[PDB]
Amino acid sequence: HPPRIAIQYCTQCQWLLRAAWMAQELLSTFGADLGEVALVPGTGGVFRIHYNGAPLWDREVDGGFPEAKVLKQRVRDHL
Amino acid sequence: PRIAIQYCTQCQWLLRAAWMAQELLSTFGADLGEVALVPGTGGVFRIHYNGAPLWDREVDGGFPEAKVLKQRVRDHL
Amino acid sequence: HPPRIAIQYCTQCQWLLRAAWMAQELLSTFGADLGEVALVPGTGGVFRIHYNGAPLWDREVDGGFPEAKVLKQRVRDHL
Amino acid sequence: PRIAIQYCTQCQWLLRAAWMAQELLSTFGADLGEVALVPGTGGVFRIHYNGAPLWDREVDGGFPEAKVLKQRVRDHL
Repeated sequence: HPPRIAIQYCTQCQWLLRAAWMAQELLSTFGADLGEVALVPGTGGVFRIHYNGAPLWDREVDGGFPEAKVLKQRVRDHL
Repeated sequence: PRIAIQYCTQCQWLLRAAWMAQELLSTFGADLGEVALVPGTGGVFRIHYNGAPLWDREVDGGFPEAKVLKQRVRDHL
Repeated sequence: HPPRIAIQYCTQCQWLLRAAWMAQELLSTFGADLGEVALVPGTGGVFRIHYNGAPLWDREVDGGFPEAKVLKQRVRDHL
Repeated sequence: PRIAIQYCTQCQWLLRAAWMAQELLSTFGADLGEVALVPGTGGVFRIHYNGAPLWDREVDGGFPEAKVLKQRVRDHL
């Protein structure tokens, strides 16, 4: 089963742009190796990325937002 | 409510797929559960609303205008 | 001199997303054959695309917005 | 006010360049004259504000955070 990557972002914070950018960085790099990348509207200060439910990134844990380079490496780890 | 956009990967339709995804999320925001970008094969470009068909290059022909896409989604909320 | 493509869009209409999408479609297709693609904030109902100042597209003339396929062909005409 | 973002074409940095462009235009809107996406060569990623340097991978190191980019632009308005 190809992996489902989910990017949950705070809607009111206007983090849609950065979420959509990262989604494209992953899909342009991994292409069909990924089942999909979902952009999921979320609440206050939220910004999390999961790989089949497994934690990949969370602003609350890693702090701030992921650099494209790091995000790609972390997904590579799981893929 | 899950919106899914399946696009032909080799056709480099990711760009237009992610554009549409943002047009929907920026417009409907949290009224949408999510918008999934789903890599696909040759000439594919489909959009589903909870599994229901909203757009298909083969049926509707071509690609949707942001205005049309928004209206169809709005019609299903 | 590489060509300057300018995309002027109505700011309050929220047409930035479509302008930025088209800019990427052109730069991903023509790459360095283009000097640049500028996103230019504009006023009410405006959406125009120029190629070195020359008209390429204008909502007021062509009506509506350009399909990626058409925009690419029109730029190809000039390039 | 002209903001220019020059990026390495072959590095496929167009995506991050266009992302930043939108972050600036969606934030500052008409206060900006324009944001130009300028194809470049090997490892280049520079951002100028009317010719003045705002960012350079070689100087600042890496790529800017949306928050940092917005602050520097804000500082020059």
